[PDB]
Formats: sequence, structure tokens, C-alpha cells
Amino acid sequence: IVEGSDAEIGMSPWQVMLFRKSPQELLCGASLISDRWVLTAAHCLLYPPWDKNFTENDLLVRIGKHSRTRYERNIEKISMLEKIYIHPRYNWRENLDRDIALMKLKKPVAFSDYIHPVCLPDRETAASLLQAGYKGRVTGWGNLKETGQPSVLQVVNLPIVERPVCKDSTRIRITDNMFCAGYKPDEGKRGDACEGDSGGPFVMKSPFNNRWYQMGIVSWGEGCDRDGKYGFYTHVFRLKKWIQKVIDQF
Amino acid sequence: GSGEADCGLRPLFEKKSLEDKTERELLESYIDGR
Ligand SMILES: N=C(N)c1ccc(CNC(=O)[C@@H]2C=CCN2C(=O)[C@@H](CC2CCCCC2)NCC(=O)O)cn1
Repeated sequence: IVEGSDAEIGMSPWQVMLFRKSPQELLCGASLISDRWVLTAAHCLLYPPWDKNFTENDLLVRIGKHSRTRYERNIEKISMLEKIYIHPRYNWRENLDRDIALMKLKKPVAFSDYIHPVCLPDRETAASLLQAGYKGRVTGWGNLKETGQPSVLQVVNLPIVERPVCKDSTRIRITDNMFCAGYKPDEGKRGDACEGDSGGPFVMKSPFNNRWYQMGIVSWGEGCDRDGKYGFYTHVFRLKKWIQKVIDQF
Repeated sequence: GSGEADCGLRPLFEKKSLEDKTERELLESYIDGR
């Protein structure tokens, strides 16, 4: 996260860290959506251009964290993966279309003050909250600048950008399954996600029922917090049916 | 409903009517400003 600030305790209790067994390092962000399921970006697991292709046993899921590197004894909960599901039509070859993946935890995680699931949006909520100008929140332990790392979890509030503006900022082919967010060059304020934030949640708080909903997943960008460029996220609701399909069957 | 009950309500905030430092910046944008 670039130009954000330290998150406060229990501010994003669904925030998950994808940890690699060997070596031991931050791999990606992710989110808790139930006692047994975690949501993340597919490119975190599969990405052939970089010979990236992780399996259930190469990863650990760390929930309830705040510090990036410390093992927060008595607070965080480390869980193992039972099964990973990449979207059958994830397009890693061209534009990272359908960059989404589900992970099944071996054992249900017990909630607490620091661990709590975020909500998945329904048609009505997405329809009303997903609008240009409206701000969402992104969280992560990723880089602080394009070219070190935060000590504590970082947070930034970013406005969603008009689809046309997103399309004219890149040569990459945009699709309906993604949206972009960030401030424009003349808006004075800045900030953006960055390497290491991948898979992190882009959430919004509903003004109707006060609940936090996850609208996006940190997917891609070109650099970090560059003027004229924006961050792209997976459109969670557009893929909601694949999600329920997977949970209801597996 | 389309999301398990209790989801989205943070223990250290919503459940105690406490607000975090910048959540109002969000709600203020769900109108016309920013
Ligand atoms: N500024 C941001 N909002 C941002 C930057 C990086 C990432 C991490 N995501 C990635 O690194 C993905 C993974 C495959 C490559 N990739 C990219 O974002 C590519 C662009 C990809 C677009 C889709 C086709 C493959 C290239 N750019 C890296 C860069 O310029 O820093 C997430 N968000």
C-alpha cells in the first residue's frame, strides 16, 4: 500500500495473510468470508509467466494479524488449506480476467475480536454502492512505494473510477469482471495498492445496514501510485455465482 | 441472506457503536461529495 496509513486494531478482522512455508514470506492478502472459506486473487496461486503455481501444501493461512513479520501469539490464528479452487476461466494469458480463487480451510476458524468475516455483496447492495466517486477501502502489508515494507498492516481509502477513464489509462484489455480505483492526477490526494497487496480485499460499508461488504480483490496495475494510472480489482459480485456454486457443492 | 448472518459487523467497532478513524470519509462519499 502506497500513501496509506497504519490500520487500527480490529479494523479489518477479515484480512488474511497468505504465507509461504518455504521460504517463509508474505505471498498475498486474502479475506475471510465464513468459518471455513477464504477469498483471494488467482494470480497469487497460478501465474505461468513467472513459473508461479502453488498447491495446498505450499501455503499457510494467517488470520487475525496486525504486524507484518511478528508471530502474534494468542492473537493470530494459523490455518492449513484443504482445497484450492481457481476460476475455471481465469485468463492469466491475456489480461488476468476472472482473477479470483477460493480456499477451503482444513478446520473452521473460531471468531474473536480480531477475527471476523466480511460480507459478500448481493445484487441490491452492489448496485447501490458500486458507483464512480464512491470510496472503498484496501488493506495490505505490501510495498510502500513502487521501487520498503510496512511494519504494521496498511490502509487506504480510494474512490472508484469511471469505467471509460479506466479503459483509456491502459493498453490492457479491460472486461466486465473488473473495475478500477484511484485518484485522478488533478485530485490532490493519491495512494494505491502495490506488489504484495494482491488478493487483498477492497471493501465498502453499507449506509443501509452498517455492514462491511467486499466488492473487490486486489488484482493488477502498472507500477504503483503512478499519475494517470489506476489499480484494478476483480468484480466480486459478477463472480458471486461461481462462489456460491463452489461452496454449495464442495 | 446472500451472506452469512453477523458478517460485516466488527467486534471492536460496530458491535460497540465505535467508529474507526476514517470510516466517515467513506460514508461521506455515498452521497454527492467526496
Ligand atoms: N498499483 C496497483 N494497483 C497494483 C500493482 C501490482 C499488483 C500486483 N499484481 C500483479 O503484479 C499482477 C500479477 C501478474 C502481473 N501483474 C501486473 O499488475 C502487471 C500488469 C499485468 C496486466 C494483466 C496481464 C499481465 C500484466 N503489472 C506489474 C507492474 O507494472 O507493476 C496489484 N496492484
